[PDB]
Amino acid sequence: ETTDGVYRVMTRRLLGSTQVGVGVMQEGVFHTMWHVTKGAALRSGEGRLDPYWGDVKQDLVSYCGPWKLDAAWDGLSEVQLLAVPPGERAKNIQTLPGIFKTKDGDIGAVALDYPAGTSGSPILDKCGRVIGLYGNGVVIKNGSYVSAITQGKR
Amino acid sequence: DMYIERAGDITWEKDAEVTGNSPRLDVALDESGDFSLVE
Repeated sequence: ETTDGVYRVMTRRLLGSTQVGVGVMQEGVFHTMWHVTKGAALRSGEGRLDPYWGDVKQDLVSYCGPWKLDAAWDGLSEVQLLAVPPGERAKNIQTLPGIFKTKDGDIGAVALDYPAGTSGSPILDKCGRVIGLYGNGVVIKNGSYVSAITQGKR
Repeated sequence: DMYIERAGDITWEKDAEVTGNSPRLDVALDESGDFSLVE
């Protein structure tokens, strides 16, 4: 299946069926975070998805073609995380991003906590475009989790 | 050996649960793709 949408990344290599992450199929390319797959090939039914591009520092990887996701947070508006937690139905969660300030610029961040295995869930703008992927971030004093809005380059 | 399963359409949800704060954090990103907090 190549139809656009959000997908679970699963493995049977452990106890039962385990969700290791999530990703986005768009324009025939599958997008996830590098740390989910470590760049390994994926199965989609009878088909094989081979890796095409990736970068550990950006923590992104694409399959079957180059990274397609262009959209960026506007720096002003609320966004939605389309969280796909293991064993649980996809759910939209709306939030106003904060900001990671780095030596090389600022990027949006979302202060939402989900189980291991939700990495790669897409963050959307009000137009429904994917402005990045959830699941690379920090643990703060409060002990909670804050994820970068991680976006690639097309 | 990993496989994928469709979980939904990518769409904005008109009346979604609204939550989360908006922290502004100084961070560093290392060569391994790991973020850390600066003070």
